[PDB]
Amino acid sequence: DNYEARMPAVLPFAKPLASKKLNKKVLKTVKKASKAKNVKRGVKEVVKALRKGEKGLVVIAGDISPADVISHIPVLCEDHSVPYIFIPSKQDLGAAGATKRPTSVVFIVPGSNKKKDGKNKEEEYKESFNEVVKEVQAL
Amino acid sequence: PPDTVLEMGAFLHPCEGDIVCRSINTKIPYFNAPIYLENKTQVGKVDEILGPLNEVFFTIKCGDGVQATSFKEGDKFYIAADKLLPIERFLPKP
Amino acid sequence: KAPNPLSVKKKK
Amino acid sequence: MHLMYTLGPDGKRIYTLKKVTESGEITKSAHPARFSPDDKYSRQRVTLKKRFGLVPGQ
Amino acid sequence: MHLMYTLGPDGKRIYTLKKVTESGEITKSAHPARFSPDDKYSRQRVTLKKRFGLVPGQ
Amino acid sequence: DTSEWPLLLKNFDKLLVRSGHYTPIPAGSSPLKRDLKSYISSGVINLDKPSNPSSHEVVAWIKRILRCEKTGHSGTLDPKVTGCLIVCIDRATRLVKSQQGAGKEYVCIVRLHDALKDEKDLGRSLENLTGALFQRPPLISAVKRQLRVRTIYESNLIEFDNKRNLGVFWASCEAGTYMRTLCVHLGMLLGVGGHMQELRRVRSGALSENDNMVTLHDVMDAQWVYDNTRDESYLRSIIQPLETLLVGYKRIVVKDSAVNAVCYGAKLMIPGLLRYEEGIELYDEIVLITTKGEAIAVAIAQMSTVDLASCDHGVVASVKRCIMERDLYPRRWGLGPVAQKKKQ
Amino acid sequence: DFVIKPEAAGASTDTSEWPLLLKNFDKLLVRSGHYTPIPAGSSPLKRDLKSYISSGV
Amino acid sequence: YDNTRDESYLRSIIQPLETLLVGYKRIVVKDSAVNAVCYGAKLMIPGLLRYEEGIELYDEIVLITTKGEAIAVAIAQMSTVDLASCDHGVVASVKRCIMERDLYPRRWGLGPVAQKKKQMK
RNA sequence: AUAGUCUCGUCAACGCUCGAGAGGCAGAGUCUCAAGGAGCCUCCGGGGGCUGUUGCCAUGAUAUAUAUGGAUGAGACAGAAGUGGCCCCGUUGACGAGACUUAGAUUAAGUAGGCCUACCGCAGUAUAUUCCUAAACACUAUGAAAUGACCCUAGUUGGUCCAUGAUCAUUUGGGUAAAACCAUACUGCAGACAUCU
RNA sequence: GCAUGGAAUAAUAGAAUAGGAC
Repeated sequence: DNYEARMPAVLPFAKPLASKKLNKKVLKTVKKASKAKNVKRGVKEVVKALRKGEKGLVVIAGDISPADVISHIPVLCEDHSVPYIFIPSKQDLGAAGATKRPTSVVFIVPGSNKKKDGKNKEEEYKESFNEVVKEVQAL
Repeated sequence: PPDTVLEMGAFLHPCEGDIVCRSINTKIPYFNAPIYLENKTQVGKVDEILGPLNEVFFTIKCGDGVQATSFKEGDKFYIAADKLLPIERFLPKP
Repeated sequence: KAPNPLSVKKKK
Repeated sequence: MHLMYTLGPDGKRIYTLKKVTESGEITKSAHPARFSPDDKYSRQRVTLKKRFGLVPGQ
Repeated sequence: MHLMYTLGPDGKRIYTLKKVTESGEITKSAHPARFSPDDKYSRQRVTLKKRFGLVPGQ
Repeated sequence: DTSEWPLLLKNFDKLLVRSGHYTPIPAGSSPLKRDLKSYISSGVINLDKPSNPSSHEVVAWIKRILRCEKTGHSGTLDPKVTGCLIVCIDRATRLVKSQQGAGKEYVCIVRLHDALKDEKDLGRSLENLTGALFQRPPLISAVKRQLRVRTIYESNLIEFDNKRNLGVFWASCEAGTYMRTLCVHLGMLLGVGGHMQELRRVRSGALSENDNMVTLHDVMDAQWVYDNTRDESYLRSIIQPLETLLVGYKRIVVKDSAVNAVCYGAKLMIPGLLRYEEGIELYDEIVLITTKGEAIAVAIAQMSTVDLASCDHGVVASVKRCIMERDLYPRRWGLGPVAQKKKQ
Repeated sequence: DFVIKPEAAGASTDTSEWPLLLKNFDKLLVRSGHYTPIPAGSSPLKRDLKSYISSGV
Repeated sequence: YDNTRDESYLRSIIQPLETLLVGYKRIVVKDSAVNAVCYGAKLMIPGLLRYEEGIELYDEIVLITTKGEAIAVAIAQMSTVDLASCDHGVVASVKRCIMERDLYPRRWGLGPVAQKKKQMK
């Protein structure tokens, strides 16, 4: 579907690339976390959150022209012991992030919402998030 | 009022409230020179000079109370003869 | 509308 | 922004408005990313491009 | 007219009456076009020749 | 294999030989094999200028990054214009306007206020404005607004969309031409009104976007690599010699004994000449280079081909601009045979 | 490195490819090679357009 | 050229006048003697640089400079062997002067024998 | 004085296509001429072929008119009008008129003055300096986003911008406004014909 | 047309007051 279209546009340094079950797990994960409002979207917000020191998963769009927009991010994630994964579609990542526009980088941190409803949503979210980050660290 | 007037331009387009004219005359007008009709009545001032050397166009900024849609094709616009410059002046010197 | 004093100077 | 490009067979750029060429190529943006002098991420870009050999020095 | 020519391998003219030579090449007319000093069509000719790069010295 | 030789030594065998024999002087180096300080002090950066800064701001940022003595550029750039920008560093700043006669080439997006009746009107107007043109500079430009005649050599309508009201066209133009006034004049002649949406320069002077164009990020990264790791390869990769700006010039190779004499302001003579291009004309702007390939100077020829081939003595060229540092080569003048005969 | 070496391969002069009235210039016998050129005049093909047209056929 | 200001098409259609002088035998004149020949002086030995082989007595010749442009159509006054042999003499007389008069500077009267004659005069 | 060159107007001689007209070229107006018609046959109302080496128009030009051409044209008005739109043969010699020279072709590092000075060549420095403040552009810091923001007599889906950071605020602080050349003044470097085997 | 205005400093087209040297 969207993979077959967006695959030729991936950047060479985009490692690791998720497979299909991992693709759907990551996208449903981002959708659930954005429903829980734990998601930070855009390069600037994710960079600021990483300098702030919160921990979680990073999802980076794989077709970014120019590449420099996402060039500094994986090493910065490694400096803070923060796992990261690449998805070759930015439109799917934006749509999973509850915005119509494409979003290059998504940073998911637990417990970033002061609302109790967001806390319950994160509590339901935590099992899938743990499974996804375990599969990420398995790579 | 000018003493004499010369055939400066022919109406081409009324675009954006300004008059586009093909330059019938073979000399280049001054910027902001007054443009008249043949009864020596001021219609507007020269706003822009454009076009290639073989086909020079100029855009007149209409004065207040004058509308660009009121004119028709084939109309002529006149300028005082003092407001002209030779074409070879703008050409590079040998 | 005048030349600068450092632009034009008398010869030594 | 609006101006996009694709690589020709010779290697020179071909400029287009469409996001996807009719031949199936995906057009890339023809404008470079913005630069700020107060930027502190040279090390990250150098390291990441060095792991893949994309550094022009290497 | 009757005087026809084809361009030779070395770049020189070869004259014949025949409209088509033995090899099958269609012959050209040796006589140039009529001219008038009041010809007001230099612009159109230059434009059409510039569209296809047929102006000498281009 | 001389076509693969770099910089100004490319196709050196095509040069007519005046004297095939000389003895090398172990002074100086190849432009690509220079020491790094002399490489940066003679460097030229072909840069992908981003949209929102100014040209002077970008040059100042490069000056701050490299910590060099001076930087400079040459161009009548509109604001918010990406693309090709040549930044000369230190000594190379004397060659900012050496390739002004080569012209420039833009790819421009024009936005039309209203949809055209037919699509071919924009193409007809684009071929109409190809040629000499009357232009007045915009108020944004720092130069005074006066009517000038500027030549657009070639134009080509790459694309046009009525629904998007956007037209992409490539234009090759003389230096000093503004695409903003071009788009304005197009908008008046179509009668719907239009302006410049986007502008990108795809060729400036001798260098194009294919000739090793790098971004500001690459410059900062290479400077950081040299600062922390002491690796010069990335800095040498991004930075081009000034000889890239001197291509297209007729070349004269000078003996190593005469390089310092030319650097001291002397005229080039016949005994200093080694090789020369075919068809050198009197009062023509040429480049004096040496056998290592580095450019001594930009000179004005005082001889034609017949006198370069047949005459035994006389002024070959006169220095217009000097590029090489003084005393880089040892001074060897006064040791010639007829000079020693005149001294004795 | 890429350095023009002594006695390297280079194109010698060929007056057969030289332009009009300079073709086969080596065939002319040489009275003297010692002279001082005067920086005046122009080549026939390199004249300015006024002098080129005024001298043209 | 009138409207675009391009000169390449005029330069393509128009040929130099020296195309009419290809078949003539060439004599190369020093740049000091060019203006004197343009003023109607008879060319002599000191103004001579090169002479083409095969030049006969009273033969049609073309006087050319080192830039290849044609000074004049002249009548040769000595043959090739006489050009090589003698040290003083007249080599040509101008039949038709083609070059403009003051295209080159006036450098006659500047020489050893010329200034010696001027001083004794 | 003598001689040469350039630009011209007359005469004589010699050749040629034998040279100012009811002439030709270019241009404007009107009219005529293109098998665009007619009759036969056919193949599927249409198409093809033939009568048709035909017909229509022009041309006797060193000329086959049973001919040669026809829009990449011809003829009449026009023996006109017009030329202040263009064109109407070359060579030699002599004479006369306006001029430019009377020329032997220099210089293997300069010019002008009193060993020195100034100019000349090349490379540099300055072309006002410091502080405050006004303005422009862009960045950065903070709060606001997908029921996102803005514009238009305004929509059966209008347009533009937008996490590659839009549009508002808040002040958070710093950055940019060059470079090349000319001219002027000053400083420095050398007087360079290029050996190097 | 190239960042506006003010204050201080420097130079200038200078003009003056108090003074020398000649």
